[PDB]
Amino acid sequence: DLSAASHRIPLSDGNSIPIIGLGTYSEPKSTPKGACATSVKVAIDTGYRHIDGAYIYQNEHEVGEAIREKIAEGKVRREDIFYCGKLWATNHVPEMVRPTLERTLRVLQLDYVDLYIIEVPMAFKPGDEIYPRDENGKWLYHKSNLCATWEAMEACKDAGLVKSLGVSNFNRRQLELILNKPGLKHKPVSNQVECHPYFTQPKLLKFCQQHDIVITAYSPLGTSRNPIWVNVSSPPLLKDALLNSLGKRYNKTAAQIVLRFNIQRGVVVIPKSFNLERIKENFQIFDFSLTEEEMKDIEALNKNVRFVELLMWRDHPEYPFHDEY
Ligand SMILES: NC(=O)C1=CN([C@@H]2O[C@H](COP(=O)(O)OP(=O)(O)OC[C@H]3O[C@@H](n4cnc5c(N)ncnc54)[C@H](OP(=O)(O)O)[C@@H]3O)[C@@H](O)[C@H]2O)C=CC1
Repeated sequence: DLSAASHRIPLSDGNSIPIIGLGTYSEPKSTPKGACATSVKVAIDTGYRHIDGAYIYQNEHEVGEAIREKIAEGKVRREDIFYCGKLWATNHVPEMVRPTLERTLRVLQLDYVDLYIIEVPMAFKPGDEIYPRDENGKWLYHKSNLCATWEAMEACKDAGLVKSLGVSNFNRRQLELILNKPGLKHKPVSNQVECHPYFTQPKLLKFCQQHDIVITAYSPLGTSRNPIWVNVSSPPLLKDALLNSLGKRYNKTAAQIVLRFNIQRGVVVIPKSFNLERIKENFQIFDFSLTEEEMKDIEALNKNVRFVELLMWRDHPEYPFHDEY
């Protein structure tokens, strides 16, 4: 039940997802071209069979290059690889959903994506511009209609362009809007949100479990802590005293402890690293386990403080972080 060779958990639609994957976000201005492609190939050699990306990260093509090359080499087959892509805020308009996915398919040079999700529940003004703002720097929004957007997504699955459908950054109310939708064809199988020892998501996780929705934890190591956008007010997760002390009990790092914590609770983790050594390190989480006591010690570290607040959009009608969960 969870080994390096076998670690996929069931999704409610019949498919499965590798409990750990490689995250690929990285600040453009300072990330050398090819770093992503090289990192993805290293991840595959190491044992990863899940990659998390997004067209807006500006390196989706590099993910395709690495996946296609590893298939060409015969290291893996397409069906062995699980790739997750995301529909951005500026693409919520129903008629723009399929064209957006197809563009990503051209970028990857693949026939389908294993998981496609609505990146944020907030709709932004349609266009090529990813971060639309008017002359006065004010954010250009659009009226959201999550049920209409979801229907367009379902049609994408019916056409064979994506295996499983999901969401990201959705709160309880937003999930329920979809779940109780009349004529619902494909239930969301996953909700990707921030999750780690400082923000354990106890109520949302419990809610998702009740509806057989699997949570994928983004920023599982606590983010890169880039001041430009990260809530630096909260202390660096990997420097946590207890996590480090627990690490010495099994000769593992804090990073390895936090990753084991979530996977052991049935939570998918997608740590990002473009460093040869760290990529390998993050994968060594199947040769040990945390005791029931230790899981409770780690859970008690919950501060209910997000490292990713997205405050610039707190004025959007569908901003997901006002509600308790
Ligand atoms: N849908 C959404 O709204 C969002 C989705 N995401 C997704 O979730 C993924 C989660 O990763 P992310 O948010 O970037 O942050 P993470 O918490 O995964 O990692 C942040 C930093 O950790 C470092 N790191 C990795 N391994 C180790 C280690 N063993 N020891 C010390 N430092 C380490 C990396 O540096 P280095 O590369 O030098 O190793 C990196 O800069 C993303 O890459 C993205 O795919 C992220 C935010 C939002």
